[PDB]
Amino acid sequence: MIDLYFAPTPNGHKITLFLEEAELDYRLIKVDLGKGGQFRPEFLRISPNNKIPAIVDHSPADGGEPLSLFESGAILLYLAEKTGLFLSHETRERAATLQWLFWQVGGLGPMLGQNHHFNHAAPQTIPYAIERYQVETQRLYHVLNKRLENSPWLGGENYSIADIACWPWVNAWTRQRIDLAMYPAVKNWHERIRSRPATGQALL
Amino acid sequence: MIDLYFAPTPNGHKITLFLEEAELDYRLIKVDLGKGGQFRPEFLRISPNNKIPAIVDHSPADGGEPLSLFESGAILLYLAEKTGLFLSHETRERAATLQWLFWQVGGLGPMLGQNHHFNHAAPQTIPYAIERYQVETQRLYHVLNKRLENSPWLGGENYSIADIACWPWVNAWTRQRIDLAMYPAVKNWHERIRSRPATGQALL
Ligand SMILES: N[C@@H](CCC(=O)N[C@@H](CSSC[C@H](NC(=O)CC[C@H](N)C(=O)O)C(=O)NCC(=O)O)C(=O)NCC(=O)O)C(=O)O
Ligand SMILES: N[C@@H](CCC(=O)N[C@@H](CSSC[C@H](NC(=O)CC[C@H](N)C(=O)O)C(=O)NCC(=O)O)C(=O)NCC(=O)O)C(=O)O
Repeated sequence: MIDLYFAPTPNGHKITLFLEEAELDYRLIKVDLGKGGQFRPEFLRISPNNKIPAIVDHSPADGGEPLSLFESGAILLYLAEKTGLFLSHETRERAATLQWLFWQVGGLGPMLGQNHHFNHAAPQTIPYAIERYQVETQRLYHVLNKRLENSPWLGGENYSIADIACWPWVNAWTRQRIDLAMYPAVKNWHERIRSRPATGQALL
Repeated sequence: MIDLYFAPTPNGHKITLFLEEAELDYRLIKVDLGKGGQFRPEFLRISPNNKIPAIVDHSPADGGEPLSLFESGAILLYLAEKTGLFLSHETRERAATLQWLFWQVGGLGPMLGQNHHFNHAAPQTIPYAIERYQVETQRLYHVLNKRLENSPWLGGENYSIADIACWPWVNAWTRQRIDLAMYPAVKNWHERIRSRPATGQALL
């Protein structure tokens, strides 16, 4: 049993995707981010960076006490290692997978997040910053599409944690002033993953 | 032999640190970022996201053709896996290490980078954005210090790729309008890693 500390967000949805895909037992423990749930001391012990997602794995493979982890990327990696699923053990495909996973974590998510912030959250309008993060979103979707033109999935021939990590951010394209049709390979990969049974399950 | 595609930056320095620490043969292939080196087509084949660092590993453990990787985090992980060094194989320490590695890649580096951008690069002064990234830098150094108060290294008792990934960003504190003395645990960890022989070697 995995407890997932969760708010309905792209980053939270990365973990429900994986959990449904891997067929792992879990429950959702809602964290209320508008009401400062993420600063509750006993959450900060689970997740010191004050963010969701975080998990508590009640059955760690060493059979010890529960294990807490934060950071969507490290949760996906830890769960891919634990299950043997959605991350290859072959050196080249594994490396390519990890590369795009770190790419999503360092680039896609931080930059689209700044985009969501300046366009849908900031008190006052900051044209330099809106332009700066809009151009970067486009570059990021161009990088994403470039790869998906050459490979069916980001790591090679198999669906992996790299695709799982990006999908919920692409799925918020409507909030990013992105026309998904400008990136046909992204558009197809997006619909392909939308129609996977586990994604369906996570979206209920 | 590892070729490292490199510019003198925090992100580039993560890889020289590791390489010196692991005692791996490598050469530096300078990429000129002010002159658009990162858009040269044969670099973009190595590193499609148009960034350094990237490596070409000429002796991959499978004995195949050279293997290219981009993203500092995936390079460190790939090299830690390949060498068996600076990332634990014990489940809990490994997970804690990876957590802080992803934390650096998703938070520390993107946010300090935005900080360096608005304070030392942007054409015009954007007070909302300068304030936004300055507060976030402080929060990030507070998270970093909080951890280093409770553990000697970010992953547990051993120096690891989590520390290697953060160190060059902390080492640019003078560019961030950060008083390192406000974060004593960070200050000590910083000097401790400055004085390691391999860091010394990488700084020549
Ligand atoms: N690197 C972490 C990021 C986790 C994260 O961003 N969590 C958010 C909710 S996801 S929803 C997306 C999230 N935005 C936000 O959290 C909005 C509030 C924020 N402080 C702001 O002003 O931008 C974002 O932009 N993320 C960028 C990224 O994924 O790298 C959170 O718990 N926030 C609590 C808080 O901020 O107090 C991961 O992958 O787990
Ligand atoms: N996530 C990647 C980031 C790699 C990266 O940022 N590389 C930089 C040089 S490191 S030096 C630090 C880097 N800044 C820059 O590259 C400055 C130029 C930039 N386009 C801007 O306007 O901010 C930065 O802020 N990084 C944030 C982070 O680490 O997440 C690069 O090659 N830039 C070429 C280009 O931009 O065309 C990784 O970990 O490898």
